[PDB]
Amino acid sequence: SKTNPRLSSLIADLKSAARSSGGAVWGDVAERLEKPRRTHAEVNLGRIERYAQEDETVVVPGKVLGSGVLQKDVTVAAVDFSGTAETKIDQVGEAVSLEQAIENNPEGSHVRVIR
Amino acid sequence: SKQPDKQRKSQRRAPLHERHKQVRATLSADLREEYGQRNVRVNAGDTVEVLRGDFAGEEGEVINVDLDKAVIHVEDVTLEKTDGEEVPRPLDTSNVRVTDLDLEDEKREARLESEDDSA
Amino acid sequence: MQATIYDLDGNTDGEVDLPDVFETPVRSDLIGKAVRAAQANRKQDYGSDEYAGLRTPAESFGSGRGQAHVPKLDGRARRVPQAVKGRSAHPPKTEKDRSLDLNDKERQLAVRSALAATADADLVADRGHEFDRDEVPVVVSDDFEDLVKTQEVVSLLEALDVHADIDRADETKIKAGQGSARGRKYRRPASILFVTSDEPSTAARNLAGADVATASEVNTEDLAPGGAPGRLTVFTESALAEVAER
Amino acid sequence: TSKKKRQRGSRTHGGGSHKNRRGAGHRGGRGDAGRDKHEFHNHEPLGKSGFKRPQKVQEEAATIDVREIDENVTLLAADDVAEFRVDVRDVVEEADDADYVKVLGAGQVRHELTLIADDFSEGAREKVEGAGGSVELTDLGEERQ
RNA sequence: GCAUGGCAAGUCUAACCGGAGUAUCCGGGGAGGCACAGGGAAACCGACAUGGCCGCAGGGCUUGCCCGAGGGCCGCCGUC
RNA sequence: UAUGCCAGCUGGUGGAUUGCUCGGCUCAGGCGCUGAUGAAGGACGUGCCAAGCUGCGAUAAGCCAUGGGGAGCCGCACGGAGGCGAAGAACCAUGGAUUUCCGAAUGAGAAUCUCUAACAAUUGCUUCGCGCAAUGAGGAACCCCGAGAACUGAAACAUCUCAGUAUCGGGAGGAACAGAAAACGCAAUGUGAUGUCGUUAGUAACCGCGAGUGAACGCGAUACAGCCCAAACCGAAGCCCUCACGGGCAAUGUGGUGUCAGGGCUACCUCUCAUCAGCCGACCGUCUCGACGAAGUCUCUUGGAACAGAGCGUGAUACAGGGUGACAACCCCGUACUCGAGACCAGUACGACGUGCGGUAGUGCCAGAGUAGCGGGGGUUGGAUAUCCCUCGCGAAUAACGCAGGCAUCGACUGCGAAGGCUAAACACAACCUGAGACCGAUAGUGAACAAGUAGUGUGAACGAACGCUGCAAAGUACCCUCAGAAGGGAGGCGAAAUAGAGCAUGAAAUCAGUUGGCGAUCGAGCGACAGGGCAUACAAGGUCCCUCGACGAAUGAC
Ligand SMILES: [Cl-]
Ligand SMILES: [Cl-]
Ligand SMILES: [Cl-]
Ligand SMILES: [Mg+2]
Ligand SMILES: [Mg+2]
Ligand SMILES: [Mg+2]
Ligand SMILES: [Mg+2]
Ligand SMILES: [Mg+2]
Ligand SMILES: [Mg+2]
Ligand SMILES: [Mg+2]
Ligand SMILES: [Mg+2]
Ligand SMILES: [Mg+2]
Ligand SMILES: [Mg+2]
Ligand SMILES: [Mg+2]
Ligand code: NA
Ligand code: NA
Ligand code: NA
Ligand code: NA
Ligand code: NA
Ligand code: NA
Ligand code: NA
Ligand code: NA
Ligand code: NA
Ligand code: NA
Ligand code: NA
Ligand code: NA
Ligand code: NA
Ligand code: NA
Ligand code: NA
Ligand code: NA
Ligand code: NA
Ligand code: NA
Ligand SMILES: [Sr+2]
Ligand SMILES: [Sr+2]
Ligand SMILES: [Sr+2]
Ligand SMILES: [Sr+2]
Ligand SMILES: [Sr+2]
Ligand SMILES: [Sr+2]
Ligand SMILES: [Sr+2]
Ligand SMILES: [Sr+2]
Ligand SMILES: [Sr+2]
Ligand SMILES: [Sr+2]
Ligand SMILES: [Sr+2]
Ligand SMILES: [Sr+2]
Ligand SMILES: [Sr+2]
Ligand SMILES: [Sr+2]
Ligand SMILES: [Sr+2]
Ligand SMILES: [Sr+2]
Ligand SMILES: [Sr+2]
Ligand SMILES: [Sr+2]
Ligand SMILES: [Sr+2]
Repeated sequence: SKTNPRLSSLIADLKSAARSSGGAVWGDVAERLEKPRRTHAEVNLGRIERYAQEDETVVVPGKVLGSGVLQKDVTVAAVDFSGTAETKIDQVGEAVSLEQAIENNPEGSHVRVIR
Repeated sequence: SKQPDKQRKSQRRAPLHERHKQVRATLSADLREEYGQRNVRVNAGDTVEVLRGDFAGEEGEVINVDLDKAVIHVEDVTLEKTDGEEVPRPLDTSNVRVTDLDLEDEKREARLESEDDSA
Repeated sequence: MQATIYDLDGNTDGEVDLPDVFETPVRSDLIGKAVRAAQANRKQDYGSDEYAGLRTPAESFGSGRGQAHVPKLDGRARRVPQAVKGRSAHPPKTEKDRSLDLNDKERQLAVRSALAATADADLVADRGHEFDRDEVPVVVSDDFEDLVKTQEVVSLLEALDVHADIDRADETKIKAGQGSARGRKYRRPASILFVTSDEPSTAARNLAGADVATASEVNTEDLAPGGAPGRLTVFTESALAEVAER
Repeated sequence: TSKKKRQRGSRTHGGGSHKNRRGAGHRGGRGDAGRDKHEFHNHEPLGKSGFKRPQKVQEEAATIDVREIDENVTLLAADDVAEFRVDVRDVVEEADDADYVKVLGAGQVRHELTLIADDFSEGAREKVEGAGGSVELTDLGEERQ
């Protein structure tokens, strides 16, 4: 019983993509977002920096926060980013919405889930 | 106030001098132009035309004005009792229109013709 | 985007950039939350007399007279909730907090979101407003503030193919229920919202269902009456600009 | 629909036998009654322990870990840049209502730093120097002897 | 506790102040609270932005083999 | 088929339900003292007819003046009679007149009356005479000073808790109380009267260290304001009453000076805008009250009535609310705009009069005693060694001194001058006024929409109900018949409706009369559920059902 209309559409789009393309991540991410908010991911930059690798889109089934330092040049796809998170990321890489990610990579390939 | 109870209250309990406004009636087109007012306090001298009830269409002289009940008696506007006697059927002034005034009172006429105030 | 400006004759007279806020994603849940809060916050505290039903030394006779142990006085039952003339068990209480809190950020987000719903002709139409226009909201020259007569605003609205909404709101409803006994006999549709800059339009305010506001303090309710986003609005050249930094 | 809203007709409203929900007997006494007898379980144990020093003879240090400082070096552009130089006192929030500022050594230091503070931990120093940096003790900081 | 929603290494204002469409509402107010370090009665001291091994989901590949967030088992670090 | 069962029909009984609201409930803003010049309260009177309520007071629902108001009026209360009003009544506002008796109740006494000039009683002044004055009692709560429980919690109970609560005694005001540091003690190169609000904080502290109790400094705010004596040094330079004359007070000190930016004194510099006293005296704002105030009462149809439907038209700085024979911006009152008056803010702010701020040097001249402090015994508090107070006993210094900074003593350091006093504003309450409502809607909401603290109960303290609705208009039923009949009945008249005819909108159930269907005087009791037959059935809102035969034909399955 999610209340945010945009969250609902995102979740529906994620499913559409997983059922129609060579991707299982999107379906997976859809399932985690359907779970209660308290289980949603809250990841700071330090964690992305530690497990991300270039040319592998980092996918966060939640929201990205701005503690720590990101140096790698990666593309991070998340439900949302804090103002600072989005700022630090864009400086050395790129911040993208799961909505954009699903459109550029419906098959959801070369992607790494981080929480 | 905006509360219905208080509105009806202030009306039913208004002191006598404040009840004149409860017996006012609209003026004919001519009179409105003549005295620059839209209506007036019906007097026992005026002539009036009934515009609404079962007596709509009848005109007559106002024979009485009761401030206690805020109603008026108009000549010929009556009901026939059981014994055959004829009695007046009281009318609310808002259902009436003044077509002729009784200006025998200097004060009333002055008030009517004055501009700052109305009668 | 770009918004077309109109002069008091209803003729195009240039245009300006529709401020960014009008592109805020529409959030009906946040808007609904904001309205729900404003509506709750003006409600008055009430409750029954705390001693109602307790003004009596009534006592129970206990066992012995073949009667239920009910407090009685002068052979009449009293005080207890099951007794006629007895106290109310769990009545309305004055001490109850009837207000709703709302983080400033969450409320401000709703205002911007309600603002953005004003620029979507489809939403505005779905909300219910009647108009024969394509561009929305309606932006007019600041001379609008100098208008005085209500009918002058009528002409401008007719010339703007927007007067139909006022006709929609030109019908009151006499509500079902006892609200009438408390002064709430009527209610009527919400028509056009006029947002000016210096002071609310006295010339437009009496229009059926119309509301007037100022860019500095226009809130979620006038932008989305009842919490339903997409009100047919008419901004003022400068009002449009001031609203940009809300 | 809520749980409360579904109780009409149930008689006992989830209380079990209608003889249960009466007075405090149903709670074994009011408040923390029995915390040493029938309901001793999971209660802190009885007794006194320790002492307290008077509040106006107590010091409250304002601390900060090198990690915090170091991760925001560039961001702290509004502060010295040498061969960076930073007065921790001008960094730590709550630095006013504190008796002194102390730098702790939690985390890493990926820059050469010259830190000015009222006090440092053994580890904070070993780290700041180890990365080709230095540590400067304030005048107040000169209260170590 | 839980569900939903905002913001996030921060978050929220309280009284109260100005405005106004005047109990709503718009702006202001961060006092102070909780979180951002712990341990110790106290004096006082003051920590893993990752070192190892398993491995779910997911990803990759030449289809068993790599990468493996979260999680699991350890090391190691602060303090008594 | 009698007595009778079940369901319905017509008519009752009853007053549920629906709709309605002259009353409640709660919130908000404003405002806020009365009384010996006899209050508040009560009694008894007072009307053409007058029992209750309201008003009033032997001038008795009222008298007078000024302003408003206006052609009507003679309260609730819609009768009869009579009267008043253009000599401007009614009505409203302001001011005045009258204002019985009891009542603080005050000449004495008394269940509202009586007996023979009255501040009774206690005080101050005093012309020592009640000559001039004060006190007394009331008020919804709020406020200040005293007295002070228990049920209860601790699952018993004693300290503790409930709680300085309930209740009692005394007392002031519109608000009270507090208040210009012998403070604080984020210890400082720091803050700077006092309430209050938010926080500090369920922190420190207390406690059969149990249950529980529980601050402060500070900070952010609100509002802001600071002064006067005692003494030193002067020593009648003074005060009160009276028009005056004159009297009284006052050396046991009136008055000047002065008040920790210490002061006085002696010697100087300079200067006053501090303070204090008095004079004048608002704007604005807020609350209430009032004046003014736009635009349809057009056509047709329905209706008893148009405020309905359809058609045409209009105002709006006014589309809040109410009224009017039904859904009304435009019929009436109002509403927006504009304007006026009173009250509060406030005798405040500003302004002006007078006074005169301050600084140097010298001077042990002055600066509040059963006090500060200690001990015994109690209460109280978070106050723990370190709260505040009462009581018994003891008891200091003199600024070169003294108190404080959370155990005691001594030194240092920092703060500050007790034992005299006054003080605006910001805050509490809700009687009174006005406004408001996701509150109740007549077994509700007040006990009280009505005769309501009424009727009624009790020796008394005290206790205490129930009762709302004709109709558009009374048109509130003429005449006739019947009857012992102003009864009731019949017939009749009115109205859209009397199945609206008086507790008179609607009119449920229980239940009663009459009656329709089904059953019924040879038969058995949780009153039914499910199947199946009889009998009964206006329409509408359900339209299916039966028999031959044929098609399909699961498990099962023959003669
Ligand atoms: Cl993280
Ligand atoms: Cl401690
Ligand atoms: Cl301080
Ligand atoms: Mg005129
Ligand atoms: Mg009751
Ligand atoms: Mg209803
Ligand atoms: Mg006497
Ligand atoms: Mg006990
Ligand atoms: Mg006690
Ligand atoms: Mg015990
Ligand atoms: Mg206590
Ligand atoms: Mg303190
Ligand atoms: Mg009642
Ligand atoms: Mg009836
Ligand atoms: Na009572
Ligand atoms: Na409340
Ligand atoms: Na029970
Ligand atoms: Na501070
Ligand atoms: Na803060
Ligand atoms: Na008052
Ligand atoms: Na009478
Ligand atoms: Na009198
Ligand atoms: Na006297
Ligand atoms: Na005397
Ligand atoms: Na017990
Ligand atoms: Na016991
Ligand atoms: Na105890
Ligand atoms: Na009318
Ligand atoms: Na003592
Ligand atoms: Na001190
Ligand atoms: Na009743
Ligand atoms: Na049958
Ligand atoms: Sr009358
Ligand atoms: Sr009357
Ligand atoms: Sr017994
Ligand atoms: Sr339960
Ligand atoms: Sr009980
Ligand atoms: Sr328990
Ligand atoms: Sr035990
Ligand atoms: Sr702070
Ligand atoms: Sr905030
Ligand atoms: Sr791990
Ligand atoms: Sr001050
Ligand atoms: Sr002194
Ligand atoms: Sr000490
Ligand atoms: Sr009743
Ligand atoms: Sr009541
Ligand atoms: Sr008795
Ligand atoms: Sr008849
Ligand atoms: Sr048997
Ligand atoms: Sr077969």
